[PDB]
Amino acid sequence: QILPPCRSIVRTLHQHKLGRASWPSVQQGLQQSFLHTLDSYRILQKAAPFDRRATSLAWHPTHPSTVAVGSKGGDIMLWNFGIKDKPTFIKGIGAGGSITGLKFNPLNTNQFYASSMEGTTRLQDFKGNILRVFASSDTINIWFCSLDVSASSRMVVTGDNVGNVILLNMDGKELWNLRMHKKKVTHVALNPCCDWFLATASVDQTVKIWDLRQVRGKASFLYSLPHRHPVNAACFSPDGARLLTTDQKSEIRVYSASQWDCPLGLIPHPHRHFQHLTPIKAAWHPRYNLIVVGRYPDPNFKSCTPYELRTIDVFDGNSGKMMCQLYDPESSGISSLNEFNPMGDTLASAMGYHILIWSQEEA
Amino acid sequence: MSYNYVVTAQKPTAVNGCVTGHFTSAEDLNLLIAKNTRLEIYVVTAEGLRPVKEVGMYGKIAVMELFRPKGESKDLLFILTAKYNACILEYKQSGESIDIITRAHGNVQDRIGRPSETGIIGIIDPECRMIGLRLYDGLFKVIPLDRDNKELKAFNIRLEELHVIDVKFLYGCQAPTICFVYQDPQGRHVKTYEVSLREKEFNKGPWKQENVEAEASMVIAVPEPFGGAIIIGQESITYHNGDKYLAIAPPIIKQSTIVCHNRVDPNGSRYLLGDMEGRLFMLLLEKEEQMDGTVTLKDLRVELLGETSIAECLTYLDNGVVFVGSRLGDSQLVKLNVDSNEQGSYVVAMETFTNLGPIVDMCVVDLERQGQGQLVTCSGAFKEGSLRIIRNGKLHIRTVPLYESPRKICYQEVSQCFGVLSSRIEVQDTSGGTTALRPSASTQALSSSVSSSKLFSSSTAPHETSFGEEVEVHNLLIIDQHTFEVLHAHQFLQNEYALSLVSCKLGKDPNTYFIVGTAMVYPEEAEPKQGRIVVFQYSDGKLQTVAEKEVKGAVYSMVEFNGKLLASINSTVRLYEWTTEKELRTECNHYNNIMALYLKTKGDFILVGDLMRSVLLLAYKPMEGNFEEIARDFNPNWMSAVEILDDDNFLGAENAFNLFVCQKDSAATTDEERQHLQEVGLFHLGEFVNVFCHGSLVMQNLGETSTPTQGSVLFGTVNGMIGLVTSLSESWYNLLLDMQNRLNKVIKSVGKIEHSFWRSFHTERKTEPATGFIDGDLIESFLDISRPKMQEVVANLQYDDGSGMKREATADDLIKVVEELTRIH
Repeated sequence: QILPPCRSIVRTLHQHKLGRASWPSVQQGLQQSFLHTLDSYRILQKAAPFDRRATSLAWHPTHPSTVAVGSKGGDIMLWNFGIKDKPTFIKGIGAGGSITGLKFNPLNTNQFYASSMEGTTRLQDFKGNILRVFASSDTINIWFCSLDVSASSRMVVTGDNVGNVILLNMDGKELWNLRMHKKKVTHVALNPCCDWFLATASVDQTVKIWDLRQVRGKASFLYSLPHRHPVNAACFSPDGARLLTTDQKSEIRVYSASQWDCPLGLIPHPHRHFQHLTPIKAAWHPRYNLIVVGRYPDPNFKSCTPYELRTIDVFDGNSGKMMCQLYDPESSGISSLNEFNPMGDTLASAMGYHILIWSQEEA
Repeated sequence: MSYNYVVTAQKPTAVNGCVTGHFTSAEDLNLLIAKNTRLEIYVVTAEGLRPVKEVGMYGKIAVMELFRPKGESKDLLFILTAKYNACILEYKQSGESIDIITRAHGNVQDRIGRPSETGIIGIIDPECRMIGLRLYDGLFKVIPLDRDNKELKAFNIRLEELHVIDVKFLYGCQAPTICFVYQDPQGRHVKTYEVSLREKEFNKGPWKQENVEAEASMVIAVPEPFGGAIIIGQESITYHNGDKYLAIAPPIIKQSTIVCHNRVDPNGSRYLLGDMEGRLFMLLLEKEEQMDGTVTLKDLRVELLGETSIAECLTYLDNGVVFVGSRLGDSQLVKLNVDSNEQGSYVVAMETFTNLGPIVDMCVVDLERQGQGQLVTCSGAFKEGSLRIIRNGKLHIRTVPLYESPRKICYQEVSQCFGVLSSRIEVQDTSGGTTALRPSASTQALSSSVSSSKLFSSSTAPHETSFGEEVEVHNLLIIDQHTFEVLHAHQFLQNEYALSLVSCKLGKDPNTYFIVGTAMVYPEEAEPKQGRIVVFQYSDGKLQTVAEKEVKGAVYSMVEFNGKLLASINSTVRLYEWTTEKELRTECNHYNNIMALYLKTKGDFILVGDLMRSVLLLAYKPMEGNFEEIARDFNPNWMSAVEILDDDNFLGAENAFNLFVCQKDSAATTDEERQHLQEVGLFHLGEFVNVFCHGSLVMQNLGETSTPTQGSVLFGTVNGMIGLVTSLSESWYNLLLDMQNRLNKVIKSVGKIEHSFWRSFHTERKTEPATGFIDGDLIESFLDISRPKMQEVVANLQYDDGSGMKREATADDLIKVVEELTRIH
């Protein structure tokens, strides 16, 4: 809540009206105002429970309040706010078809791509009707773990529990399925700014940057960053220059454009691994250099702050140090996930059997 | 369905950069001046400047430096744009035809990178071996200057130092060498690197790093015989060269930051330094001889020469004459005399060049004649601050010096005066409060008033103040519309900033009031928590406070709304009624904002511009007495200005110098879909719009109709450019875009920049081609190409003259069309 220097709010706004001050300096002081009001998100708005634990999350891009969410048994929900029309639901097998990756269809917002334990990378309607499968294991005990899609490139990609990665187009056209890592692929994501270099994360304590179009030669990769422990996720910026990374033990790493190999600053943090808990995935603000993560306290962690509680913290990217913290009794579980709107006005969080809404105060 | 037309009414007037050299011929001394998109070329004469050539570029000129590779008979020019278009240009004259030839061009943008805080820096080695660019933190881009590098191919070098303040190439080095100031947790430091082309990497520099002043801010590369580097800070100036170290801390420079420098003598023996108060100093380098024939720096001295306009840039020309390029005030030519005048100044102004920028507010008034609008702008900053009165017939401009910063303007016809909000800087006195640095409008009024409300500050806590704190003092000025005399000044409270201003009638009350919205500003607050709306009546030469309303925030914006007053206060929009007892009473509030900075209205509809929640459409409901949220633009945009084009079309401008237009989603089948505004128009303007306002300067031809465009919205910008936005029919839009594509095939772009790329909507989040906007400047450019080129432009073009069937277009048809379009401004 309490912060480093700032002042001169309308001065800065006016000095931008003068051309005196630079937009980054401007943008810096408005990051602060979000941090200020984010200390006034302290009242929680909404909850929405259902059956088996959550495993993924995704916003409607155009819409702030509409969100898609999935279960530990492959059960999707599509919840919007200010509607009161009892949101959509699709059920699944319930036991062994756990959804693990989920991103909207950029073309048809009432469609969506889904990655499950069944081994069926699919595109499906909120009314249940499957439009198309995209890939398959064609053999049990083999399924998909990671998934993402592009639209400027119109490119689909998914990971596996073995370490080989698959890349599709919006209409099939499979030219991929080489191997990239030796163990399960935790997370995967593409650049929004450029279109044709990939990153990928796996259990192998390594994250790998690829150039999907140039490389076809079985680890004829571009870069590869080692890590002390396995990694849950690694997410580019919206800016694309600042690649973020989360370990499994306790760390966050900040890999920028400039010489991907070496890092910038280490944000140690407890978000510890566990079997029945959903894996933790930090995330970016779409429009600031902020980072938001959920805390999983561990007595073994060398805590800088002496009070250790499960909560959501708010970091600055290019600095390294925290800026705000979100706590709420009657929410004393652990949020594995957290996902601001692309809007950036609102925040959703996913706890086991509980989804949470974190908007501002009603003055 | 929204088609718009954008045109320049006044080109940008602020000067962003200026350099001299021998560009037009080896024998000529040229002056080149950058005004955003414009490059002006002059020849320097004994009396002044002879204009030789003026070009527009499809880009904001960001870097401009002359250089001369071997085998060139005169200097070449490197330009880099804000969109990272790099080019090498050559001046070519033959007869009366002057052309700028593009020797090399290419885009040096990276796929990723965060733009640096101190912006793009570009430097060229004195021997023209290479260009160096500081585009992003942590990276140094090198463009080798090989004859074959017509595509300007480049490579990056890692920089360990992430926060570079300034950098230059050094003179007298057998290998290219940079010297730069950077910031880290340990403070500020100065360091050097050699640049290895073989390795495409830095090598160890010839001399070790030094710590510099905490606010060390500029690097000067000193030529031979001195060599080395000068580092300019806020309190000190130091010179470094190998084992040589010399620092001075002249108290004279501490009062105001030096922000620009220029070499006076080719050998580096003298430099000018200019500060934020317009003071001009000479910096003198004393030589010491050595037995081996080398020269070392013996001493440094600073001497106050006098005062200029606050300089963005300075260029010594010749014969004691200086060009002072200003972005905050008028540019100047001044003469430097060896001996001072009665007041102790060596500076005498020779010539002044109008600068309208920054244009912070404006209004249109028919001051003299019906239907003949004139623009009255709030222009300038600090001692250059002024009003500017602009009228056609190209334009006549009257300047009203205020000697302080104007912020807002309104016109009050019934009192035949303007109200203007202004602020001035004062500093602590010897024993009391604060004192002004010069006389100004707020201290020279015919009569003056002060506030006396004691409700402005609650639970005030005394805070220790360090010596020399400057303070902003805000005032409402009442200014005669004819004489522009300062009729009255009302001083606001301590720490109170006046942000918004309206002149209006309210309710059933026949009086007209000046209404001001303020904020109480404290340094430790992330956002203001306190403010007032104050209603004044102007009569008998003075302002009387009629009413006040306390709010817990900054009153960013106010607009008269159906005889009530709508105001924005931090994240709220509030509607006040004016009571019979002359008070403001809240009728209704809207809360779903981050920070409501900008308001405009039409009828019962309200367009709200947010800090970051770009545009919102509200409706006031007269049978419900409240607001209804109609729709929002769900695309994020950091707004700088907004305007209502009509009930269905909403104009926005954002911080990345783009315009967009929003419309209701016509293909919406649900309330939820109806709530999404669609950005149906997009345009990279390349200017920062401070104000939109309805009106026109061109004489209105009553019953003119069956014209190409409908409506007229003027806008003013930071650079002092004034533009116009108007609406188009579908057929006119289609005609002009076909014309655009054909024109784009014919017009030679300086630096071979594509118009579509330049005008393509571009932010750090997204880049998209322009839509729904015609570039009127480009349209007008049809009139300046040769006739065979005009005939080429209109070749195989189907055209409907007046009302009828389409036929082949002739040059005269499009000449007529374009001539009609040029007269709308």
